[PDB]
Amino acid sequence: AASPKQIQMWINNVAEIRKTKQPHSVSYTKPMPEIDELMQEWPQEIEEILQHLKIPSEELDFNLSDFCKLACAILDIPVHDQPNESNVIESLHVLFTLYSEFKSNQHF
Amino acid sequence: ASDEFASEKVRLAQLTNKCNNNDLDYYIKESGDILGVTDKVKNKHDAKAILRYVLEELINFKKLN
Repeated sequence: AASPKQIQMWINNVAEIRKTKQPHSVSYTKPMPEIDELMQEWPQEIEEILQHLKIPSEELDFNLSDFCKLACAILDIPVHDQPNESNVIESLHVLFTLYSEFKSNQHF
Repeated sequence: ASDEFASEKVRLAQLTNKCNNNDLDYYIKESGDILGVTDKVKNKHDAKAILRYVLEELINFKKLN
């Protein structure tokens, strides 16, 4: 085994080739759910739980990062362990994609 | 036409490749600009407001009926 220091190092080195190679594209470190599956309607039980979940943007150390993980949890977007210092950024990307292709459909 | 969508995709991709967890704040609000969200938010300088907006929108968007 190795340090999570060494692990992130390895990931950065691999990413450095792929990222800079194609700057127009994102490749997740671990698999993420298909976008169209994330577009399924709420199962009714969950929808009904959600009518009563009030968004706690204000929770004193629901800091930015905690909030982000809640939002992903709500939407079934996993937050992976790796990369230990950019995992939330990958999850948010899936969230913003989802948002994007919703807006796309809404505009007929 | 309208793959201003294909633009926002590549831009959002490029933003993503450059950011780690330390850039959460900045990553949210320039995603917020790319998606034209930033203008519909009361508090455009809070990052939690921007994300709160996108989340509620996505919650509505998945509602049946």
